[PDB]
Amino acid sequence: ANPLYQKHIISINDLSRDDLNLVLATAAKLKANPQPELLKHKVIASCFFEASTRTRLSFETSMHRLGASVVGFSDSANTSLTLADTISVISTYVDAIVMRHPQEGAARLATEFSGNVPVLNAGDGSNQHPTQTLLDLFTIQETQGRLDNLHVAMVGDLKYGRTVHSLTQALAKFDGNRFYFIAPDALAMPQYILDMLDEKGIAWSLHSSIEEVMAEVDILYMTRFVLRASDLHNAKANMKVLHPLPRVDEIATDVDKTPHAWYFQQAGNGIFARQALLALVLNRDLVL
Amino acid sequence: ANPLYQKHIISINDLSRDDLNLVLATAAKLKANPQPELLKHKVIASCFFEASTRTRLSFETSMHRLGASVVGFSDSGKKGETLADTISVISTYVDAIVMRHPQEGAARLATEFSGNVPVLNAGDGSNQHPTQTLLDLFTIQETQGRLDNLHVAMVGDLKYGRTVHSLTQALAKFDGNRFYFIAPDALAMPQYILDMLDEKGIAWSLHSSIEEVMAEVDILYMTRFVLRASDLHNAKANMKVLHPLPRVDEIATDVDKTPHAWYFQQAGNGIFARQALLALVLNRDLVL
Amino acid sequence: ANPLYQKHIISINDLSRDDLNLVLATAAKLKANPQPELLKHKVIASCFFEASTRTRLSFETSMHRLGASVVGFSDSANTSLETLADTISVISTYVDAIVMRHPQEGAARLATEFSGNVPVLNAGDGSNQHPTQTLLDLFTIQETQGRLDNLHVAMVGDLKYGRTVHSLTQALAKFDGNRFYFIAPDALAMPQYILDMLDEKGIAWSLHSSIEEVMAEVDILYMTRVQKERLDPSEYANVKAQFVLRASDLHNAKANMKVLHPLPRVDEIATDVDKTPHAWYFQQAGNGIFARQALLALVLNRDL
Ligand SMILES: [Ca+2]
Ligand SMILES: [Ca+2]
Repeated sequence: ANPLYQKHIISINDLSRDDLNLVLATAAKLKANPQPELLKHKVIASCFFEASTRTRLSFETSMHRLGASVVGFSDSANTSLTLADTISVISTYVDAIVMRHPQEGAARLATEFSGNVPVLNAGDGSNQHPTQTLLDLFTIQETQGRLDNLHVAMVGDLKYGRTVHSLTQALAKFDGNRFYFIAPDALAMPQYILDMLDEKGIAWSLHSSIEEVMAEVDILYMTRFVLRASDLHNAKANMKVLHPLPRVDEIATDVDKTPHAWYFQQAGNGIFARQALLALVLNRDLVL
Repeated sequence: ANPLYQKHIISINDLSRDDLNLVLATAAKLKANPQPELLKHKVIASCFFEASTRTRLSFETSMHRLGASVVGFSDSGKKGETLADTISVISTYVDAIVMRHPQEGAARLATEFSGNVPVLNAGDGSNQHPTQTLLDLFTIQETQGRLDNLHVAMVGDLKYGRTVHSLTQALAKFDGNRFYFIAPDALAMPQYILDMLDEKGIAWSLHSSIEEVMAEVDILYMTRFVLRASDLHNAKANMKVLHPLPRVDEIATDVDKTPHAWYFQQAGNGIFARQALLALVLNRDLVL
Repeated sequence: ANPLYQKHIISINDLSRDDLNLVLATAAKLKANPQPELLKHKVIASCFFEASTRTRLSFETSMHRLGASVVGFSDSANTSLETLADTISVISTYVDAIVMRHPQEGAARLATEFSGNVPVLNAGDGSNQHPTQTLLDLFTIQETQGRLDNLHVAMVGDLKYGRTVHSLTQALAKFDGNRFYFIAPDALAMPQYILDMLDEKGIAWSLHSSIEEVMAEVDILYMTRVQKERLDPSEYANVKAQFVLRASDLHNAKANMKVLHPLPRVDEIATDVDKTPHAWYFQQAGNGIFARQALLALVLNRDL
């Protein structure tokens, strides 16, 4: 019944504003009221071809919080592993496949072999990572009370930073958002993103420092240009500092103590996002 | 209690028809009518000393489909001395041990130290592999409606291929079967096998191509002679192509599309053959 | 009372006699009547940053025995792991409890600083603390000896690097009038600090050259493996077990005597002992399930 029922979740680009809204709403609903037996008789494959601990643990916890069983591998390194044949087989054992693969396009390729077994992409090479964007959006909505009319600053390697690409694209599905791109000249936000914004009549601008935008942003999204506690003197009371993680020198730990730090809470939201995705995909009926 | 109750399952040869048939009927029961809570209070150890991804995923899923909890390792029992001790310890924890060990003899040894805890061999070296044979037989039974009076063709490396040996051996336990061996001269089916067929009056014959017998075959069991869709033009409506997997080049993808292609379905049957053993070993009587 | 509710379990030093008792009593309870759903609906993280198969399987079985769900890693090499601090900061937002084993000493402690309201249970911290081992050892002694006071306990083997005996000894000393016998290589002797601790408490101890010399007097024979991987190069000679227990040594053993070994064992315990009534190292390992269950239950369940 639900629009996401039995669908593959490969790219954030396949999710419409409505779809995003749907997942986000579900997520909050589940966060409000758990459904420990929602996926009681399901077995889900957690196929981590390339290890990604946080994501895997997040995803598996979500499974368990819905009542599902889990089988899988956390890395291929030590396994006995065509990807195609691998998928055709696993597809005969499980109700859904969550897969993270080292090669971009893998997830998409898997959908051609899973039969009608949904494939949820948990990281495709660098490329696409739908649940990361979802939990990012969820966090913004939650903290911000909305996904429209926000001032959003993205700091770091914007050239290669794909979570930033995906999140920009997703936020751009909403209305009245204003972007600030803070990157070194050599690692700038790609034209293609800029063009897309222009296509939607979305305002964006470039900056050489966070200082420049601090006072105006609601969301400060960091990527590996360094953020220290003192940098927030003039932050907005509602401003939140996000980071898909992990971090490094990029965000000083003295930031962790500030009310702006929200990267761990952000991470904690992957549970609700993942749970929402799983529930909609595997369940016909809605999350009353 | 069923005849397999609390029994070790090391080699299919330990099994008798009353057993295979039991296992087979049970696997069919579960296939139709799942018992999600059959092994609810059991904890099973999944001990893959050497990675066997498909088998382990298959087995754990089986465990879950029955409601058992799972503990274990995917890859690693190098020495008989420490191995015995490992088994000794583990067996104070779980209800059953599912093990795959690369050193032939290892599974039998474990039984010496497991106390009252049943040991199920998931792959002993590159030799004993009871569950593989059971899943093959079940697949044949399931698709052919019987195990007797069948025309079976075995193709590939019939020399160093233990699965074929066992399958042939098992199949020989039934009546009216006729075999076709298609192997390169250097990889021919072993004389001893031939002799046992002889002992029972079972008719067999060697062929240079699949094409020559295609019209007679009920079961086409492939190992590794490239099988292609074109080869099947004259196949019997009921004919199924089987392959224990993995496959490399021996079966062309175009076959995959054909109705005869059953290696994926065969792999899926692994879930039911394995559930059936787990169930028979750990549950007194699963009323059918 | 459950003074253990939501408490971090980092060290045995942190646990009082009442605490120990509470833990052992619960274990006995659980053993008698398991509570297969006591922890249904909890998700526990099994983080073996340092692989430890037997200990890991024990802990996890315990979890399942209570109906909890488990997530985790068997070793850090098969992971993508970023600070431990950030790691715990993240995981603690998903799970109800974190069971951790780590190569560095004080790692578990540090985890407590970042876990928020999530209890951290130490399954091995460098060459430091290993609380549940000590718990299962105590439970084993108490079950077979019917008590934890006024016992004659021998500890044999690598006493220099044997943290489990250092720990077991501290715990035992929390009980009344235990008597210890230390049988170790000249070079892998029990540390001064433990000795000074015993003196302090007026607890008697003595050094021995053999197991035979104490066989007749002991209730518990606690065997250890040489900590090969911790041995200094001026200690390389001490690699081979200096003391081997063989079945023939049991001839004058007290009837109630039990041979324990935290495992795994190298040469120190010959196989012929395994079939004697004195061999109790496998039973001991089995009791790891009850003790681990007990600790989880207390930490995660308000009421006993
Ligand atoms: Ca709006
Ligand atoms: Ca705290």
